[PDB]
Amino acid sequence: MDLKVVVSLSSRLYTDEIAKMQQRIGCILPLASQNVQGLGLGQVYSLETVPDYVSMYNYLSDCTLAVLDEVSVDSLILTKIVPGQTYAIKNKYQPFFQWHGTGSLSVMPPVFGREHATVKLESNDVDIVFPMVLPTPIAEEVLQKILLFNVYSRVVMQAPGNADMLDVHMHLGSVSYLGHHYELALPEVPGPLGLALLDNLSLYFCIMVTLLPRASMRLVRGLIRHEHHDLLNLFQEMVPDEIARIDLDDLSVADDLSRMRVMMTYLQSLASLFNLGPRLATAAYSQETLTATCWLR
Amino acid sequence: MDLKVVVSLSSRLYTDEIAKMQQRIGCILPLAQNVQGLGLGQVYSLETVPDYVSMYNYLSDCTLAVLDEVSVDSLILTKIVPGQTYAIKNKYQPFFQWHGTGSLSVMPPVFGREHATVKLESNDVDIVFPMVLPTPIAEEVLQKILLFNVYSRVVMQAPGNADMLDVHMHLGSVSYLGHHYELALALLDNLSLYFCIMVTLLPRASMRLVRGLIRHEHHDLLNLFQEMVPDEIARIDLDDLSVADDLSRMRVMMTYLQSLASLFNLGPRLATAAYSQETLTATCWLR
Amino acid sequence: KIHPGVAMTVVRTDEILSENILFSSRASTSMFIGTPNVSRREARVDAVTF
Amino acid sequence: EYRSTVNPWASQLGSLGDIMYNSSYRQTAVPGLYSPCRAFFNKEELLRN
Repeated sequence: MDLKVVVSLSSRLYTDEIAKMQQRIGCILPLASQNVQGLGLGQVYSLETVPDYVSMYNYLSDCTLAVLDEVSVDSLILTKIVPGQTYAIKNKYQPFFQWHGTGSLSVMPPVFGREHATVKLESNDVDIVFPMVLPTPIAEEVLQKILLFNVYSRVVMQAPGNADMLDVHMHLGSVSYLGHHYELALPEVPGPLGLALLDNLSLYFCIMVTLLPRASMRLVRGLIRHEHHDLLNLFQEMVPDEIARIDLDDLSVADDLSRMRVMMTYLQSLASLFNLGPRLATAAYSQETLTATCWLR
Repeated sequence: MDLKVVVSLSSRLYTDEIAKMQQRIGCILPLAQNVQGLGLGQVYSLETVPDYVSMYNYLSDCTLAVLDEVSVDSLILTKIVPGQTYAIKNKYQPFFQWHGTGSLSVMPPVFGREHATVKLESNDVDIVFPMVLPTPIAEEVLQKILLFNVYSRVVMQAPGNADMLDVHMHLGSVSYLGHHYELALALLDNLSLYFCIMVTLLPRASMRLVRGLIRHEHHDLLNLFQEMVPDEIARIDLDDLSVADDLSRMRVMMTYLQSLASLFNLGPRLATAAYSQETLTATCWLR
Repeated sequence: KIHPGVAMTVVRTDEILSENILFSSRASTSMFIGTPNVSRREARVDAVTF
Repeated sequence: EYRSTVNPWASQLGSLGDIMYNSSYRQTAVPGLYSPCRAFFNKEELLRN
């Protein structure tokens, strides 16, 4: 099991960059397989294209990751992520995320600005942007928020009375966190592969909308007729037309089994579409030195 | 490498504690060492309600462990690496099956709280082992308990719609690989509620997403074929609602669909290779 | 107890727990027996398993 | 020894001062928070002594 994988450069890494590269030791970097381009995320996230956060997410999820351990001049070494090994990762990322509960860590592209996780390489004509590491639920809500903006920018633009384009830019806004709110970067056009992901998600959504369990409709109608639950607060004591008109029929035992069976297989397929990108299960994160020991989950 | 973990018990133990570790040596428990927080003993404390999503997110939070030995004060146990294979038995209060199932599940025991909770009067640690069961058994019993508690709460709202005999004829009898098993009976209530709000928010969210992605590919074979199928009764009532309430609906919808997708995925996913009937053991590795 | 127009032949299997005498001739097989290897598996601080 | 209780709304078995702080009626309580009268009204530690 080899880990010490050097990446040979071709020019002199000057001392203006050696300082900030030694500043970023213990972070995570994605691999190509070395050559000076394609080792990082600047090969797929350039300034020429829109920051789409899906094609670079595809490059993060397709190819493996690596810890940066030492940066010499003219060459730097990398340490791979093979499973079964406990890797120690420092939190060296400018939007800070405190790992109190020590959940499963999760890689992300720099959706909180290119400028915090970039490094300027003037040795060779290449720029390297670091992936963002953060726990799983914040990562999943970043995914859902960036796809919601990528599907809703077009339909807010599509209205002729676009009196509120800035409504979603604050409504989505920051990320949802208690101790501090962290604003992110929002692209106007979702690009090709983001739209392919929404296309597959729309495929799955319209297939599962062909089978709805009618039994929960009776329970939510009863909870409307009963006291207003705090989880029901999104309805504000209103029965919409759709839930009022999907309940003209009866409730039986025949449809429910096949409904919930195909809902089991399609929700497992949706988890497989949301098990997206490589994740790191975390045990024994020592806060006093900020090292989260992880094996490849 | 010794993957074994040592836990010192607080006080001295006695006879049926040895009998119940001999009963539960083969079965397994999660992890956080500290003798209070060994497994699910901080969720099954009765001063709070034993909930399913908190226990499930704890079980997915912490690792897993194989209990191996209990002396007068020690708790010899090993944990789970993804690397090498360990030996697993059933030793479970439902004694279900092992017929060559290549995919396993580890769920907290919905069949009985006290069926897997072992209690000591000298040591209040009330430790408990979540039920390991194969994946078709797992999905069949989770369906047949979720729809059962849905029907129970619906009868509690209005008993005139749903009955109990025709649902006990079908939704109480799991059947897998020739074997016909029987099971009947808060945590499933709230789990059902999350599904209840997800399946009632799925109509508006589904028509909004297919109305956003309906004419992206301006003449697609696949997009038109997924548009020809679904409900004509569904795709009418969207444009009436305000913006912020709509996006809050979609946001809560996406959070709980990701939660219920990861929850319908079977959590700790073990995998067996060769099961021996006469010893009641199989070899397993983490997957 | 009217005999119907068709005859039946019952078939039942009877599982029998038998005893089997096993024979072999002189010098049937050839056991190549090697010296066993010892591997300390558990390096426990109470008692060591080899 | 000339009276029974100084207050009767906490000293009897089903009093208000008991049902606020007994262990048998805090089965819906938040288990984390602290209450000083749990060292007085709790049935198990009053009977542990």
